[PDB]
Amino acid sequence: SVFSERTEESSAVQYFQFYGYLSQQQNMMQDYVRTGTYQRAILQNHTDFKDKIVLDVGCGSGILSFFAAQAGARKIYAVEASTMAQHAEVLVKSNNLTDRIVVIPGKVEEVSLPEQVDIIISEPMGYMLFNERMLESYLHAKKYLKPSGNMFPTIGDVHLAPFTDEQLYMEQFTKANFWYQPSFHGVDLSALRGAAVDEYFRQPVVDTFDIRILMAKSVKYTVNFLEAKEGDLHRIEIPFKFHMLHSGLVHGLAFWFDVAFIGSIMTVWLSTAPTEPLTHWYQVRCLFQSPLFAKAGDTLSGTCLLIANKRQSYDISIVAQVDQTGSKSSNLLDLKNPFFRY
Amino acid sequence: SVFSERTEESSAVQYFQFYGYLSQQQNMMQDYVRTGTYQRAILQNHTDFKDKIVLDVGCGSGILSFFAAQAGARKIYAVEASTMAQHAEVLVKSNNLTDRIVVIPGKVEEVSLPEQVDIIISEPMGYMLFNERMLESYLHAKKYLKPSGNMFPTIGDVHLAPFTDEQLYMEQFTKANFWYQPSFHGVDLSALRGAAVDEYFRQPVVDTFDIRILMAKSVKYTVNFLEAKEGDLHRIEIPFKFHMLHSGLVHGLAFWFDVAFIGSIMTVWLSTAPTEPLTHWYQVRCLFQSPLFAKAGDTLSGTCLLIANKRQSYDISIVAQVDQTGSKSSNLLDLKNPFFRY
Ligand SMILES: Nc1ncnc2c1ncn2[C@@H]1O[C@H](CN(CCCNc2ccccn2)CC[C@H](N)C(=O)O)[C@@H](O)[C@H]1O
Ligand SMILES: Nc1ncnc2c1ncn2[C@@H]1O[C@H](CN(CCCNc2ccccn2)CC[C@H](N)C(=O)O)[C@@H](O)[C@H]1O
Repeated sequence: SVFSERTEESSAVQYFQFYGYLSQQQNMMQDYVRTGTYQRAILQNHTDFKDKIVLDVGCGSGILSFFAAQAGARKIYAVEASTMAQHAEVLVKSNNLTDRIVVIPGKVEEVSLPEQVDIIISEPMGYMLFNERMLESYLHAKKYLKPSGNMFPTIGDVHLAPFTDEQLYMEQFTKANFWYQPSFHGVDLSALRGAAVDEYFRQPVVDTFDIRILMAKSVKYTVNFLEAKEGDLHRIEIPFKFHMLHSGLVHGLAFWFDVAFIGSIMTVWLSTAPTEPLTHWYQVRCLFQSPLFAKAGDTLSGTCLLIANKRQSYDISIVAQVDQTGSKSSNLLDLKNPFFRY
Repeated sequence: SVFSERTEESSAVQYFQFYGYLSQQQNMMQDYVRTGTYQRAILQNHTDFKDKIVLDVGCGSGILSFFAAQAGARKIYAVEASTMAQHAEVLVKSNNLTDRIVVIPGKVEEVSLPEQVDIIISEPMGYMLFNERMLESYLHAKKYLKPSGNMFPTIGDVHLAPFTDEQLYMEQFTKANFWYQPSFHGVDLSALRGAAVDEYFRQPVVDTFDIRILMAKSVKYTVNFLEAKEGDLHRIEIPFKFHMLHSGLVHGLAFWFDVAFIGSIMTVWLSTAPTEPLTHWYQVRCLFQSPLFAKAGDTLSGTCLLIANKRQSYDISIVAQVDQTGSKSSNLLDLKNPFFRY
């Protein structure tokens, strides 16, 4: 299938094993912004579910299918590839909804559905939106979507902005400088310093931060899920031109995302911005190995390039430049191995 | 080879991926009990290394080979299966030891050595000693050992003791009681509470504790690495009869280990006991499903049976009983998926 065609088997095993655990499900359900926002988007747009056929892609514990049933769906097919599917079936029986919610075990790329659906619901967003590469499964599920069917979420906005954070930079730099040691128990480690710094600087930093560290207004990059094809997510190129509002050192770029549920009654937004209550997606910063100095009024321009890999993640290229001085920075980051600083 | 026949390939991929990172190596090197004890055991037994042939099994960064070089080894073969081997080679060159230390990439079960060795060194201990199943690679490397050759470490002692920890025991039900809710956003979750409880009790708990919670002297189970076969580790049966030193409720068993480097000059001990400074092995606790009351002077008897699996770990089966009252408890735990509580 398309899933095994883009996924190393060891990565898939670890991934689905991880999501089979009830403790993980408990952790995600306790993100109240996330669960309450999903419920609000589905229930306040009840007309998009009343007597309709719905597909829930990666239903996990099944919570979104319960929301869809509460809003009046006639039938919901809930597709889930991990052993969580078994737990989801247990809940469907204990809540007396077997006439409404049909759990289908398997990958959405591999299963067979009996009919086309009026609406697709899912929670396919990983860190930085794109990590885990579940957006591609979500878009693949459009083969089951009737013409003029809807998607929940409907669109995704990624935000990027340059930041300054000397304490974060020094934390990572001093960790790497352990390898500057010429006599660690009598041994010279310093030939590996460059390797160690590379290793540490490829790790995107998952945590939250004050918005005072941002040095420019965010640039926005939009994926419309009603219109994107899976192959659009293999290579994601985000050009950027920042107009610097503060002078100082740019230590890297900060990423967050909002998704929008564009319903017939209202549009509901779920935001992981640092100006909004905290979610289990936090925010993500990519550090430059060498920061760039900039003056207020300067322009920081460049490209953020995401290349999908077979470990369900992305290789990140950030190339950036201060136009007024020609100072340049090039960075390669490994989204699969984040540093959870929370 | 022997390694691929006892190991699912998906597990081996994750294992070697994990040890490929410089940050893990750094974390291990910063454990001063571990590094300083290995150095001291090798250097203080210099006549066991002077002009000798040494094999280093799972050399990682190379640090123990450098210790063997400090002590005067004529030739050191350093075998390493992860990408860490490439960093090890860089260190061998930058420390001017290319004529004495030969890095061999690959699994010790698969590579070829050019000659027999006088002494084997390694750090094959995982949590509870046996986790990761690296001791079997250690023992397998005795195919390369000369008659009357030595092993460093030479012996391993696993210790078991019963403990009381009412807060730890209760934490499991408090976590699982998140599911005991009839209307989580409209959904009755209660039918999964039992499953959640079962899930939390299969997890051994990796952390430290005050020694006041131990209710008896430890029972010791010894593996003599000079005389053990690989097959001795496939099924590890540890009988116990504890003589209770304190009265109270027994919540489970606590595990730690010591190893001994028995050299010609002296024996050096590396201990992970809770009475000793803390190491990155911490300690391990396995809960009983039901606590057992015991009075001081009673005997708590039973068996801890460790069964090797293909995930490089062990299924742990614990049966215990208070002899004077007939009260019985068991548990079954999966050592590959511990809960890091520290
Ligand atoms: N090809 C596929 N076919 C079928 N099923 C798939 C496929 N791929 C993945 N799955 C499942 O989709 C579930 C993913 N979860 C979302 C995880 C969100 N990730 C985050 C969140 C915050 C921070 C970081 N990461 C769904 C949530 C669900 N609505 C619920 O409420 O539980 C997991 O069960 C996965 O196994
Ligand atoms: N069949 C095999 N063939 C070849 N190589 C193998 C095989 N199997 C494993 N390896 C390597 O052995 C290394 C293991 N490390 C020890 C790490 C375990 N320590 C802990 C501590 C706490 C909790 C868990 N674990 C050696 C450290 C070395 N002395 C140094 O100085 O770094 C890793 O590089 C492994 O890839």
